Amino acid sequence: GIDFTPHNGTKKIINTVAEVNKLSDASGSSIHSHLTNNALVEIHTANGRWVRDIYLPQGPDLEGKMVRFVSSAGYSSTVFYGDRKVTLSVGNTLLFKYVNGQWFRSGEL
Repeated sequence: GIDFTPHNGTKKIINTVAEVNKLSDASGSSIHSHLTNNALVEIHTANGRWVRDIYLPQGPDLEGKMVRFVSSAGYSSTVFYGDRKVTLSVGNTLLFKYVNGQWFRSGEL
């Protein structure tokens, strides 16, 4: 019964090469930084704008925060979230929310 609605309309879009390139950070540091001032980060991978591995951050200040992925990249990516991982393939959208110290993926159950 998770409510996948952002706290407000502050939304960061990551849709350029330089920003996508930061997403391979094991700590998810750039996503973490963008979530300090935004309720939601939405990442758009595309052809020419892709990385293989993407890590969601952990930490207290992520409470209620959300991350959306939209892939238009032919290459697949792996999104790591806590002890779990999921494949982000071309033409797919993924959505996550952090509740009481854990990421929940929409549609996981």
